[PDB]
Amino acid sequence: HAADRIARLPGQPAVDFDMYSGYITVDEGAGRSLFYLLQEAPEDAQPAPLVLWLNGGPGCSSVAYGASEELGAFRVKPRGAGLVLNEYRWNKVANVLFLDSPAGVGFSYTNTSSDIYTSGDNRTAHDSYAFLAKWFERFPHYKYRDFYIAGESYAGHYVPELSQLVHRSKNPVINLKGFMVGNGLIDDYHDYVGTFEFWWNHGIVSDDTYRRLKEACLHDSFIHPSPACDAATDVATAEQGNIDMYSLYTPVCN
Amino acid sequence: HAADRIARLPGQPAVDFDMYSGYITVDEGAGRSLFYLLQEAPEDAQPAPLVLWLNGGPGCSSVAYGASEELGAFRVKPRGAGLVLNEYRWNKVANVLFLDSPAGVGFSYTNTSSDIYTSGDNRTAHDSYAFLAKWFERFPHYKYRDFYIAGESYAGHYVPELSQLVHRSKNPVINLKGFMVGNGLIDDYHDYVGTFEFWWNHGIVSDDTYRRLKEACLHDSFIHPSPACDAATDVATAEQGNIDMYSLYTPVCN
Amino acid sequence: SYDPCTERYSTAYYNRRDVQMALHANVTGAMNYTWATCSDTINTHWHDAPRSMLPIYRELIAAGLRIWVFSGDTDAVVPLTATRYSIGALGLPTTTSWYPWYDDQEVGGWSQVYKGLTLVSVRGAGHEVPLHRPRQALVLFQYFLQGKPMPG
Amino acid sequence: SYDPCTERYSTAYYNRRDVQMALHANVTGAMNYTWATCSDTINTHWHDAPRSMLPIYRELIAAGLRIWVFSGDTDAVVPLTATRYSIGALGLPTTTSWYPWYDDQEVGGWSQVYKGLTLVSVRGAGHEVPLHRPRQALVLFQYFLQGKPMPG
Ligand SMILES: *[C@@H]1O[C@H](CO)[C@@H](O[C@@H]2O[C@H](CO)[C@@H](O)[C@H](O)[C@H]2NC(C)=O)[C@H](O[C@@H]2O[C@H](C)[C@@H](O)[C@@H](O)[C@@H]2O)[C@H]1NC(C)=O
Ligand SMILES: *[C@@H]1O[C@H](CO)[C@@H](O[C@@H]2O[C@H](CO)[C@@H](O)[C@H](O)[C@H]2NC(C)=O)[C@H](O[C@@H]2O[C@H](C)[C@@H](O)[C@@H](O)[C@@H]2O)[C@H]1NC(C)=O
Ligand SMILES: *[C@@H]1O[C@H](CO)[C@@H](O[C@@H]2O[C@H](CO)[C@@H](O)[C@H](O)[C@@H]2NC(C)=O)[C@H](O)[C@H]1NC(C)=O
Ligand SMILES: *[C@@H]1O[C@H](CO)[C@@H](O[C@@H]2O[C@H](CO)[C@@H](O)[C@H](O)[C@@H]2NC(C)=O)[C@H](O)[C@H]1NC(C)=O
Ligand SMILES: *[C@@H]1O[C@H](CO)[C@@H](O)[C@H](O)[C@@H]1NC(C)=O
Ligand SMILES: *[C@@H]1O[C@H](CO)[C@@H](O)[C@H](O)[C@@H]1NC(C)=O
Ligand SMILES: NC(=[NH2+])NCCC[C@H](N)C(=O)O
Ligand SMILES: NC(=[NH2+])NCCC[C@H](N)C(=O)O
Repeated sequence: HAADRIARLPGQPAVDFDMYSGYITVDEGAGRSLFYLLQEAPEDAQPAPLVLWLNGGPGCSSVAYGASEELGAFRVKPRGAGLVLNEYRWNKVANVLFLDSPAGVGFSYTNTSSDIYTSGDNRTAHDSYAFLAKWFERFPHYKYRDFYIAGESYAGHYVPELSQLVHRSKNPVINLKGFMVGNGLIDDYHDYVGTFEFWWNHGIVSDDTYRRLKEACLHDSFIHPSPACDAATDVATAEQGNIDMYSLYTPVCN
Repeated sequence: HAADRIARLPGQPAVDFDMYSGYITVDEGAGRSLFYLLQEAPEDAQPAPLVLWLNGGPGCSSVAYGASEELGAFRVKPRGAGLVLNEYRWNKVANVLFLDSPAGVGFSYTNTSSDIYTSGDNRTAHDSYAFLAKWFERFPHYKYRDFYIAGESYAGHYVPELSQLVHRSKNPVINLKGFMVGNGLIDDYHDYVGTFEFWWNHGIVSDDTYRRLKEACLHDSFIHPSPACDAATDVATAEQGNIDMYSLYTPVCN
Repeated sequence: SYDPCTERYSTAYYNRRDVQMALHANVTGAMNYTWATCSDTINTHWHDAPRSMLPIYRELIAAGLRIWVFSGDTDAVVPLTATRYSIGALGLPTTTSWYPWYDDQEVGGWSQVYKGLTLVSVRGAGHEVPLHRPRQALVLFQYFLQGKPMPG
Repeated sequence: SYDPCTERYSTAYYNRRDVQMALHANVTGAMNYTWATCSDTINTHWHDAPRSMLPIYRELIAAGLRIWVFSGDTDAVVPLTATRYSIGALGLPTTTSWYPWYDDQEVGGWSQVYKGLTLVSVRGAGHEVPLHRPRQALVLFQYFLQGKPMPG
């Protein structure tokens, strides 16, 4: 693991905690390797828990979001010219492990081009589990540490699924204590409903569109909507205009 | 009217438009006099329309809000030590007339102490109308000017009511062209409904409270709720905590 | 900038003899109290007030009067949804469906033009629209005055 | 401050040989593309995905695992209401009704503690809570780690 250690990133300021990154092969056959990044807590906070953080998409990188513009330790300067320290970084209190997943995302990769057209929850979960198990073998001092899993959005799927594997598995080196999900998928049907309601309640769609959304999408899945649902959806989208759907009252980027 | 003219207010900066204020007796018997404040548009914009603006409460002053911390021409410095010019003042384009009403509000007053315990829509409307009619006699050059009425909140009542008088009245010196209401009462029942819904949709009340509100308040009036409705209401209020109910995402004053 | 304490300044400022004097107010000294932003008593002693304003709307609409209703979308006191339902009940026809209106590069809010009445929301504004979104408030004012629908 | 363009910097920064090198990434030069924030293809070629996660929740809850769900209340992509209804369907009992949680002088958001799961909203935060409300996000993190309910 000593080998995954980062001396210093270009443009990085001076800090008082270690960081590590590298790969871990989760399917020797297919040649699937997932990239990780771990930012620890300063020594005097040690031994702290371990937290695996996951972004969603599906298809989005945990390094790019989680670690680079959310709770990670640094923030990227403009024009990607350096870093700046995030005062609110979660690694002020925990050892945070960022995972690019699945394979094909971020820096994670596959030797079997097909993989990228064939992703799914299941495989994603089994790969993450594998990754862990090995990961602990590479970082044996983490064995038995309190451990938690967390992420956003599509990770609403990831977290619980993976949490379930870990749990069923019964590996003892892994002390899973719980998890946490933010703004995440949970139940297609309810989420569809709450989704439209909130939209209408935030002045974003006409009364008709709203009604249409309820009619088009209710039997669909969030991730594989019907054509009807999509149509309803194209309209709403037009009614919303140019705002940032992820943060209603903040500005769009130029 | 030349007499209602303001030379300069203490702490006021230099400006290029005239302002006037004074009283107008609307019930010679009772001794009811309403205070007004008019901020005109700069000359080169003249002759512009006239706009009567009304705040609500009921019981709130149009001078204090409308004119002093909203669309009027100046903003009060801290500790009430002066004024500063509002770049977005509506009098950049219209002659704006701020009215304190009813009698007992702001600077408006009554010689019949009872008046203040006996206010209501009706009387408020008749008094406003009276006020106008006289007001025009004092500012004869405004006769026939395009005229509009507007206000917020409880003025949802005021505007339309008054607009209706004016209209039925048929006074010709008054060219009423329309009105505009912002965040205003319109229909008790619907407003009650939309109100709760939006609350629940903004994370402000528990699921139970919401249900309770629907049950307590639906047959009530906005201005004279039942005890049941009030009770439901006391709870909600507690669930909301210390935020600014008028602007959810901005800070409370210290 | 924003300052949530403005009511406090106003209170201070309008209670100066200086100022009242310059306003031609409280002429005699005969206004037997302190100037307050709202009248408590009045507020607690309100009498008549219909439950609906719709009938009046109908009448004025029928009169050809120009009618515009607006809403600050972060207000929780007389929230946007209350208005939507209320206008909704007039049952007017739609001329221009809910669409985003722009000011500059940003979306100022939304608008729906019915036959006889225009509805406008102001993105991000609280109860007092000209306090929270001054620039947007002014655009609204100019359009209204012109009888022209908000721009896209 | 807030800068809505951060994705753009990240993209620039992680595509430098400098950096990849310092990360021990793209060792060979054998990652035949540019580094992107999200994989398009992956995103458009997704396969299996259940409609509900509730059953799993039930299982883990039953396992004694600590479960916390949260929401940025100005997110429109996976809005607070979707979550409310979803959690609502588990049908858990309430231990601590919807109440405001504070951080400093301000309300950070709301929270409801059920038997087996804690729900928290973050006032004013967008989809990416730690981006929009960093300080609040951290408090949440510490509490969660402690297994203690948000403070009043
Ligand atoms: C996926 O594709 C890469 C291109 O083949 C592989 O890299 C080669 O691996 C060979 C086998 O062990 C070997 O002859 C060379 O080390 C190597 N060439 C380069 C420059 O990459 C990957 O094979 C893996 O890559 C690592 C360098 C190391 O773990 C290898 O030993 C390993 O098998 C393939 N990646 C996988 C299978 O995860
Ligand atoms: C309401 O109360 C005030 C206290 O009585 C009145 O002021 C007095 O009015 C008398 C009558 O015309 C008069 O002898 C004095 O001018 C006056 N004294 C003072 C110092 O106020 C108000 O009477 C009105 O106040 C104005 C000064 C003027 O319009 C009077 O002529 C007027 O009647 C009463 N205000 C009303 C009736 O609106
Ligand atoms: C009307 O003028 C008054 C003068 O400055 C003042 O009424 C005042 O009220 C205060 C006490 O209740 C007192 O401090 C002050 O001297 C005074 N006049 C008296 C002694 O009768 C008000 O500010 C003003 N009323 C308003 C604003 O309506
Ligand atoms: C892996 O390393 C590469 C080296 O700097 C680079 O892959 C690159 O892609 C570019 C063209 O498609 C090219 O400008 C560059 O020279 C290059 N290597 C070549 C010629 O094969 C990537 O940035 C990097 N891949 C990632 C980020 O996964
Ligand atoms: C879940 O994932 C493992 C890993 O690839 C496989 O055995 C199957 O995908 C499994 N379940 C399925 C797909 O039925
Ligand atoms: C409306 O208002 C005028 C003015 O005081 C009065 O004639 C009555 O209040 C009227 N209508 C009523 C109350 O029935
Ligand atoms: N503003 C955006 N485009 N954000 C994309 C981030 C969503 C992503 N799936 C996540 O895990 O957060
Ligand atoms: N933040 C407040 N307390 N605002 C009170 C203003 C409400 C008032 N009725 C109006 O006409 O605007």
